[PDB]
Amino acid sequence: ADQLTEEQIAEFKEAFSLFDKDGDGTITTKELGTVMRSLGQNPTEAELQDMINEVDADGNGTIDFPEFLTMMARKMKDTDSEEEIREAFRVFDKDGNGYISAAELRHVMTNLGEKLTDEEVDEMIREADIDGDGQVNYEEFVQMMTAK
Ligand SMILES: [Ca+2]
Ligand SMILES: [Ca+2]
Ligand SMILES: [Ca+2]
Ligand SMILES: [Ca+2]
Repeated sequence: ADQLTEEQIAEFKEAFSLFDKDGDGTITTKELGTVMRSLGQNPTEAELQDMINEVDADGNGTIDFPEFLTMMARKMKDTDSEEEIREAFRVFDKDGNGYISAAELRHVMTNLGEKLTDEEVDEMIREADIDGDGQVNYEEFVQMMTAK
């Protein structure tokens, strides 16, 4: 939390929900793998376990919200962060026009079993929509995933 802006924190609150499949309040190594693979990533089992252990501050084997924020902050500094962020953007920009629309955001959420509401989709876009065109372009997506 001490490394992120209030907007990033807001976005990640929703992202935490995407990773928490069963919705038990914590993210497991398995859930992390499934969701990351769905978001254009391809981490090995050892890399997933390291990701968890590195920010699992209370050593309970799972990741809660505060620990998740730490994971996201560190992720933004990965040596291959640019590539990872590009691959994630690709997953959202289904029609490849360079913009993530509300329809495309709803599609990713629904594919991830995440129930949604228009108000929720509007807020997610609003938090990253710098030029205010109602969509999230690559530059805006990168900014949201940039450590400040
Ligand atoms: Ca869970
Ligand atoms: Ca933990
Ligand atoms: Ca698009
Ligand atoms: Ca925009």
